[PDB]
Amino acid sequence: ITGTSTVGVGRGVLGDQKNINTTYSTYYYLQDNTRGNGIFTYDAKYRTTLPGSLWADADNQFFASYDAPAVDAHYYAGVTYDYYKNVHNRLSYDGNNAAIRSSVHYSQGYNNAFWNGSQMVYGDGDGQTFIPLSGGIDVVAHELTHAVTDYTAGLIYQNESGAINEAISDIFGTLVEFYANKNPDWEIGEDVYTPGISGDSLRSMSDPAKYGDPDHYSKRYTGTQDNGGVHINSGIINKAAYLISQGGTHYGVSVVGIGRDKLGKIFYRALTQYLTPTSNFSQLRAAAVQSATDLYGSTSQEVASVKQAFDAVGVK
Ligand SMILES: [Ca+2]
Ligand SMILES: [Ca+2]
Ligand SMILES: [Ca+2]
Ligand SMILES: [Ca+2]
Ligand SMILES: [Zn+2]
Repeated sequence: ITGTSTVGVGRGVLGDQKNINTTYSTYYYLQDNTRGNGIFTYDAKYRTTLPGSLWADADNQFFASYDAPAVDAHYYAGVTYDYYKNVHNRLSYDGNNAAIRSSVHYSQGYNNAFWNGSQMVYGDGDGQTFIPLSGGIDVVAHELTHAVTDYTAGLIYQNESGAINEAISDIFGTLVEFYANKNPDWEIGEDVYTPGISGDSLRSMSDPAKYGDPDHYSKRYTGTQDNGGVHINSGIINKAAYLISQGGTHYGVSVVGIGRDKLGKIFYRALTQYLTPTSNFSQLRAAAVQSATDLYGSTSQEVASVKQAFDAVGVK
């Protein structure tokens, strides 16, 4: 909407106060004009028709319980935009400052979030498995990263390419979480998963097997559930990424860690220059090795560590 840029204040899903960029024209709308061609947050009003209505508020204060998922979807989309721009020189998901749209309060008791081809969509959860999913910065960045993938490598959402697609979203979700630097970790969704259980998460990158996800290619799922296991086999790539960054010895194979920033550079380059819609795990290894070679040189520690990490998870 046409209006003037304003700054509202509210509380997110976890009860934390934050400022949000809004737009005033009769109402205050969740429309942030400070980033690209805008970040827009919508109310789906417990229904499934998308996007719903652009979020309107009378007073620019967002402290109602109903407001909390919108506050976080809007704010964390901004953080994710900043990460891609500041760290990777990428302007929004398409590289040309496409408007970023999110809807919250999608459906009833909805234990998921997704990119629908055009926008992000967040359930409120059922209060048992999830609380509103936009409360997790890693979740928001995971979803926006699906848009980045779709505009770049275009990894098909099934089997190995789909597991890479998933891992890319978990990797960048985590890197954005570290970028914001509030309780960062290598777990996925911990802030919004199972409010009645402390210390758990939906997935772990550092130890995927703690939730039954494979941490080695020999343990990959080959059935048809979950689009051929895209949220399961992602553990193999998540583990490799964790090892590249943090190091470790895994099934007897030692990896020298090179840190988060270099992990991000290597995987961003692989995603945007080398991966294709049909890339499999072996092709990801080759793309990561080539990316590290481009950035750091063939004889570099970074290249050696990429090879060690893929060796450790059984991907040649
Ligand atoms: Ca208000
Ligand atoms: Ca965390
Ligand atoms: Ca996390
Ligand atoms: Ca929990
Ligand atoms: Zn995903």
